Amino acid sequence: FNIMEVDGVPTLILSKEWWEKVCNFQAKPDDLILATYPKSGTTWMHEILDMILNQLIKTHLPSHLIPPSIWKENCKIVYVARNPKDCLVSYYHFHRMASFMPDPQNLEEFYEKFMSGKVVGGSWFDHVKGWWAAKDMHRILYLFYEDIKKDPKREIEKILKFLEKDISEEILNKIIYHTSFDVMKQNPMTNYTTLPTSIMDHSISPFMRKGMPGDWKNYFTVAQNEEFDKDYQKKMAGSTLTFRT
Amino acid sequence: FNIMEVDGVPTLILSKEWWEKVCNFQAKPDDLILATYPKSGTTWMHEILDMILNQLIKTHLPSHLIPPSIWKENCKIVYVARNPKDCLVSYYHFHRMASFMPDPQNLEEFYEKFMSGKVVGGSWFDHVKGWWAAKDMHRILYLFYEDIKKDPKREIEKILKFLEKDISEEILNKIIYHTSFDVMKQNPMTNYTTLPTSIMDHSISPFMRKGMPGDWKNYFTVAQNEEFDKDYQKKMAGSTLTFRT
Ligand SMILES: Nc1ncnc2c1ncn2[C@@H]1O[C@H](COP(=O)(O)O)[C@@H](OP(=O)(O)O)[C@H]1O
Ligand SMILES: Nc1ncnc2c1ncn2[C@@H]1O[C@H](COP(=O)(O)O)[C@@H](OP(=O)(O)O)[C@H]1O
Repeated sequence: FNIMEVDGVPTLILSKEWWEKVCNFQAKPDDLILATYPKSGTTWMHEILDMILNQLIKTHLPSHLIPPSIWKENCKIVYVARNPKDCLVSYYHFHRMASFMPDPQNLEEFYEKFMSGKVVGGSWFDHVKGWWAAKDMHRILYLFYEDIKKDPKREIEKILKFLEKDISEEILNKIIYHTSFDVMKQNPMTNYTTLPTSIMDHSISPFMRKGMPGDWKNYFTVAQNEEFDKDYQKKMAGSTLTFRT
Repeated sequence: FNIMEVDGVPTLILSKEWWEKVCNFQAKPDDLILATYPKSGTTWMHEILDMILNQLIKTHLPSHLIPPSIWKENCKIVYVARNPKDCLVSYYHFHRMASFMPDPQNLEEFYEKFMSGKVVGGSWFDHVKGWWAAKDMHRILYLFYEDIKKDPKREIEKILKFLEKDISEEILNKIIYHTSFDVMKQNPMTNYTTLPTSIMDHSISPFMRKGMPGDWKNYFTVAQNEEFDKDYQKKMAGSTLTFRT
C-alpha cells in the first residue's frame, strides 16, 4: 500500500509511525528543510545545497505533515517539483531496480497506480499541490526540476538570494559543473553505485538513469499519454501549478 | 529487398518480372481497376465493390506502372489510401504473421525500413503521391480508409455516382452491414481464416486485425511519433495530400 522512503541507507518507513516520531520535531531557525516528491530532483538538489553551504533536513513529506515547529520557526524550505510524466517514468524504472521497492509489473500497470496516488510516497498530485498552496504562507522556495536543467545559473541565482548567501563566479561554476548530470553520474559519492546490488542493481537501472526532461517521451504511447493528459487536467482543475515537459 | 504481393493465393512477385507480364495488358472499358498500397483497405474495398456489383482488377501497383491500355481506355479506377502510421502498424503486424513475408524484427527496426520505402510494395510515400497526381489526369476515384470508417454511406454514395450505378436503400445498408469490420472479421469468405497457418497464422496476428483508425496510437511512442512527423512532413513538402488519423 503506502509508506515512504527514508535514508539511514535508503529504506521504507510506514508514513504514520514515521510521522509520530517526527510529530513534535524542534527546529532551530538556521535549519534548512528540503522537500520533494520522490524521484523529483532530491539527490540533485541536495548536492546543490550541500555545495552552496560547504544543517539540511531532507524530507519527502507532504506539506500537511511538516512538524509545526518549522512553520513556527519560519525555516527556509527549498522545494522541488518535477513534471509528473517524467517523475512517473523515473519512479517507474526505480521500482524496477531497487529491491526495497514493490514490483512495478507492466508500465501500464504502474501508471494506473501512480495516477491513483496509490504508490510509495502518496499522491504526487496531492503532494505538489499542497506545497504550492503553502508557498503562499511560508518561507518556501518552489523550484522546478526542468527550470534547473533549463538554466542552472538562473536557478541557483534564486537559491542564493533566498539564503542571503553570496558566492564567487568561479566557486559558482564549480558548483554548476558538479551538479550537471554528466559529472554526477560518474560520482560514487552521489551516484549510489557504492551500494549492495541486493539493495540496488544498476545493471537493471542506474539511480542516475537518464536525467533528461522529456525522456518520458521514450516510453509513453501516444495513447497512454493522451490518457495521462485527460486524467491530469482533471486532478489539476483550478491549480495555478504549471509544468514544462 | 523489393517485390510485390499478389493473389492466386497471396504470394510474392518480383515487381519487374510481374510488370513485364502485365506491360501490354489490354483493357475493356467496362473493366474496373481497384488500386491500393498494401494493407491500406484492399480486402475491405474489394468486398464493397463486389457487393455493389453482385469485372474488377485488383492491383497494388504504383500509378507509373499501370498498363497504358487502362489510361487509353479511360477505365474506372477506385483508389484507396490509408494514413501512413496506421498503414505502417497494420503492415507491421502483418509481416509478423504472414510466413510469405520477411521478418519485421523490432517495431523500431521496421519503421526505419518503411519510411525508407524499402519494404515489399515500394514506398508508401511514392505510391500514394503518384496516384494523387494522377487523380488530375484520369478516371480515378480517390478514397480514404478513414473517411469510410467516418461515413460509409457518405462514401459509398460517391462510388455509385462514379459508377452511374443506383441501388436500393435496403440493398444499400445490406452492403454497409457486411462491410463493417465486425461482420467481416467473423466472415470466412474474407477473413483469410480458411488458410494454411504455415502461410498465415491468426494465433499470431489476424489479417482482419483491429480495423480501427487511430490504432497506431497503441504502438508508436511519443518519440517514434514525433520522429515520424518530422520525417513525414519532409517527404510530403508540396503535397496537397492530407490524412485524418
Ligand atoms: N545533477 C543532476 N542533474 C539532472 N538530473 C539529475 C541529477 N542528479 C540526479 N538527477 C535525476 O534525478 C532523478 C532521481 O531524483 P531524486 O533525486 O528525486 O531521486 C533521476 O532521474 P531519471 O530517473 O529521469 O534519470 C536522476 O537522473
Ligand atoms: N470492413 C472493414 N472495415 C474496416 N477495416 C477493415 C475492413 N476489412 C479489413 N479491414 C482492415 O484492413 C486492413 C488490411 O488492409 P488490406 O485489405 O489493404 O490488406 C486491416 O487493418 P488492421 O491491421 O489495422 O486491422 C483490416 O483490419
